[PDB]
Amino acid sequence: KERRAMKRDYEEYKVRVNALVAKAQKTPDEGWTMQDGTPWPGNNTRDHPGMIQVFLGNTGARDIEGNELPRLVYVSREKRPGYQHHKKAG
Amino acid sequence: EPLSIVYPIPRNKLTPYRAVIIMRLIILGLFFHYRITNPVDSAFGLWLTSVICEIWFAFSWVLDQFPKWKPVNRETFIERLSARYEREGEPSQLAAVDFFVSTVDPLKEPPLITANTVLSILAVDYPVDKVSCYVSDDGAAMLTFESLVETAEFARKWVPFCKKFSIEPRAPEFYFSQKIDYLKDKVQPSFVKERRAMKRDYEEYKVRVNALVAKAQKTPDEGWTMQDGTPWPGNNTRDHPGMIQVFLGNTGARDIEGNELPRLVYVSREKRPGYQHHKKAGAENALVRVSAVLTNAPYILNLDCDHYVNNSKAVREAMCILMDPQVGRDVCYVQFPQRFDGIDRSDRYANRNIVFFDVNMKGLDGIQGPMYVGTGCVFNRQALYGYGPPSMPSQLSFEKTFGLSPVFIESTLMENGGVPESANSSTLIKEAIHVIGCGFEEKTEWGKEIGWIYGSVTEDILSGFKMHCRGWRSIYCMPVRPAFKGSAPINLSDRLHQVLRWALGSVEIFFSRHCPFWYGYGGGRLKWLQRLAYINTIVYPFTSLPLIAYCTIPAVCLLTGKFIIPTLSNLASMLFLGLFISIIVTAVLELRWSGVSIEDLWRNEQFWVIGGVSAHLFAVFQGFLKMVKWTTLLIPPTTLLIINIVGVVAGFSDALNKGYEAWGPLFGKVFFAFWVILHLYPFLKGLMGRQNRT
Amino acid sequence: VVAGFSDALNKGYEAWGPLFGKVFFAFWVILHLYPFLKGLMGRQNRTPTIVVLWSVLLTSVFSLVWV
Amino acid sequence: IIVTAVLELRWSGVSIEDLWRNEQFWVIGGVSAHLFAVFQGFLKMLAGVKWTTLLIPPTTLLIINIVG
Ligand SMILES: OC[C@H]1O[C@@H](O[C@H]2[C@H](O)[C@@H](O)[C@H](O)O[C@@H]2CO)[C@H](O)[C@@H](O)[C@@H]1O
Repeated sequence: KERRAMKRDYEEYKVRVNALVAKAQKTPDEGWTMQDGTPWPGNNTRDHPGMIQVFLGNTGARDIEGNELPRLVYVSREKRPGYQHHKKAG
Repeated sequence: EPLSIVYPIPRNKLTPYRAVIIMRLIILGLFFHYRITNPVDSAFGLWLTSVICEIWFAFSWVLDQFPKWKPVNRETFIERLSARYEREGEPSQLAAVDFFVSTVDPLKEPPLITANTVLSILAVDYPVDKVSCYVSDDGAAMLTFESLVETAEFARKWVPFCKKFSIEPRAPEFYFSQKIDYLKDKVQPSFVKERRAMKRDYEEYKVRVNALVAKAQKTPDEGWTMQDGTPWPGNNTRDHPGMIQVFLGNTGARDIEGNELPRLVYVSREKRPGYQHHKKAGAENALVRVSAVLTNAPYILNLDCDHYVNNSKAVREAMCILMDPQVGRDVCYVQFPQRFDGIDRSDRYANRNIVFFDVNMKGLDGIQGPMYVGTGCVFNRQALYGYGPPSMPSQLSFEKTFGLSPVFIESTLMENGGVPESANSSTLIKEAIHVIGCGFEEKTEWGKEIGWIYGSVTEDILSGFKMHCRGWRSIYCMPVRPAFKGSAPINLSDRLHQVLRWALGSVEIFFSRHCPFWYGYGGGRLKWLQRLAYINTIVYPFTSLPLIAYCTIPAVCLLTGKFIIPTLSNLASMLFLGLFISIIVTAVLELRWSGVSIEDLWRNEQFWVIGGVSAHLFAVFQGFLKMVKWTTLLIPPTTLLIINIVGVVAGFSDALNKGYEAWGPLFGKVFFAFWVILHLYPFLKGLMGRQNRT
Repeated sequence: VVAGFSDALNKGYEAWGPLFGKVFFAFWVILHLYPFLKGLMGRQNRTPTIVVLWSVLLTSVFSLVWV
Repeated sequence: IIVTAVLELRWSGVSIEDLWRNEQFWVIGGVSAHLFAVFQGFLKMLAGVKWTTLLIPPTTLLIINIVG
């Protein structure tokens, strides 16, 4: 009974990633804008200030039952012209 | 701006190809000097037979190589066509199309396949106010009529679902039974929910059709009766008044949402004893006459009951060439390649037949155009009537050339098409019923010079030849998607019969009045390089007779003679070496530009030889006398195998008379007989075998 | 290798042991790098025409050099 | 031996490859399985095996043949 619902939910979730990719295929002339109504901080691949964010942390979303889940961190470095950035070691 | 472009070979792979063939001709000519200045080989009889047989092969190659000169390629776009003709604001300015489907018997061919084909036709990507469908059945049957009613009911749900999600293919039977991941590029949010419901509905519909088919296995003693409470008009297969009906029309059933769907028409002919009815040639003519009275259209499309549409944009692609103001002035029809599915990886019997389509058709497209095959073609209405290409220099005549019906005579006068005075529906129905009489084509020219031509079994070849003789032109199309798919024979019994049927038709045409040898010369208008292409297609069967003679020399020589040509005098070695290398170099160059794999070329050659000694033989002798069982067709091939294997082994035994060196010809005859038992071995043994050949 | 054979077996007798060793070494060399270097071309095997091509090339070269 | 085999196939309906499979299978079974079975029954009569050892007889015959 739970397996059938889980399969249906996975398929529904798998459709939305394809939808997102299809939308992202084409870029606007001015640039990407966030949902809140502000421009995406990184508009140039070779120039973007560093960013850090935390999702699904201890103080935040909780499971349906009411328990907690491991925290997740997303980090993006800072790049400026005129320097060398080693691929993986850096 | 142009709607389509045509470009030739990039010229990098063209000049070497021409240079190879031109040099080959000189080599062949010199080789015959040696074979004519050596009059003795210890047996005059063998010498006389060998030289004559070889000369024929040279002529056959000449008639087959030249037509492949000057290949050409084409391309088309669809975005520009929509912008130009379908600009918003005003209504569409596109042309109308018509479809024809022919059926004969319900029991011999299952009705489920026919139902799937009908559904596919109604799901095309074209305005619903233009397309139309027609269905014709020769033998009246209640199952076909009842099956169509069920299909129409299910079409209400099937149509809107396909259009919204743009799914392909649009045939439920051939679409659901696919293992390709169906969640590949879909982006709609509610695709899964609707898909589950549709699958359940299709299964229920399938069960209903099965029950209906099984119900009619028995026949009531009194006879079949309709639901309303009246007898079925056609109770005798050889006698039934013609019937006409309309389903799913503009004024009738509507989609669930509230839109309209293409109209469907069901028509049956009239048959009476004491008259001869042509098969598949009078049926097409009858449909054309009926369609003109009901709904005139400028184009006609023909299809079988097995093939189905695989691409939803096929109609637009075909229309993008015929509607071009410049290149579309002189075009009779557009040919589409035919493809088959459900084929194993190892095509033993070469059912796909790619060499002819991917090589011969492209080469012949350069002169005038391709050849009519029978399915997948769009025919101009004016061309069928036999008027003539444009831009080129009484009632009694019209009555005697077309018929006695006045409505049909006045219909052809329309520049575009339609109903002239928008009369009541009842009168049109009565006229349509009256214009399908049994003895309507008594004093008319139908068949003789108008429409489909009666006579030979392979009437499609004959019909195309007459049209081309008046200066018309044809075009070839090769979309990325197949756009058309059908079925192919599985067992060898059907394949051998299929080859035998084609050969007989060619023989009949040769001995009839419509012979290219002395037909069409008056008035010209036919390119001299295509008349040669026509000659080869008509005289190909006769090439089988010398072929059997050549295959007999190796055994006879190896038994008693053991000598065919004199030993080389230091001059034939270079000539022999030049001959062998020449064939190799031409083959590789053809592969380089043709794109066909090397393996498939070998299969075509192997299949050709076997198919000649079995059926093509009968067509020339059974037909000479006429102007066979699976066991009986296999007789001539079996005889060659036994003779060429018992003789070759015997040669080795008698070779023990000499020493370790038996003078060289052993390898001379060993690879001469290997060739015979290298191309004919894998089929005769392969087609029967026992199992696993171990 | 083939040409070597066509030479040695023409005249030399009792001197075909070193020929056998050389042929064995050549076969050892050839076997390691024929399969991978060949199979990438074709679907499974182009033997049908390859065998006849090699045979005709061999016989033609032998006859031409013999002349 | 050849003509008789063909006629049997014609009416029995069996296939030739099945006949060959059975014939050669009978040979191997006789060497190993039945040899030990005949001997084991002789001991209890007068009185009143692992997989590894079962293959010993077949192994010996193969080695002596190839070396000889
Ligand atoms: O003869 C008419 C018949 O031709 C078929 O193509 C043949 C071709 O005519 C023949 O020269 C060649 O050897 O074989 C192909 C088929 O593999 C065609 O397919 C038929 O539709 C047509 O009726």
